[PDB]
Amino acid sequence: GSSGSSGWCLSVHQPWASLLVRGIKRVEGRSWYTPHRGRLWIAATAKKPSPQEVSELQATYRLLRGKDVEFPNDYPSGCLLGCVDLIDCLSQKQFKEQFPDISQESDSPFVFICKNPQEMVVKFPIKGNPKIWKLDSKIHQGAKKGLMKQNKAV
Repeated sequence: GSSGSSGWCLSVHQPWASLLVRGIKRVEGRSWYTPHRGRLWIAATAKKPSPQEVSELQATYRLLRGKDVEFPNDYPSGCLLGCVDLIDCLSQKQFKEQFPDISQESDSPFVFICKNPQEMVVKFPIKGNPKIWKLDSKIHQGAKKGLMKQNKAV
């Protein structure tokens, strides 16, 4: 019937986190389901991406989307990167069923399909969480502003 059209933010574990707002990860892995459909800000958790996951994922995705993929210069932590439009959230079953091309991209039971990945120009000192949490009134705006400019790639 109705839902809070507020700017929510879902933290992610790098590098994936960045890969999302970058345009490589069009899906999110979570052990829970979120009927939230619309805009969802992606933030990089406090965890740091290992040199094994980045190097591996870099080559892994390169063959999943194309060696001509993109990749960030670094991977920050505890800051808002960008945002992704959550189209739908399928499960290990539906996800692959409909999106069998990215059935491996995620392992979680409930995959959150996102699109229009954009990385904000300015990051804010925020804390991530394994679940969905309403952004800070002050952050909401700033985040909407950081979308004034993008990298040279896009």
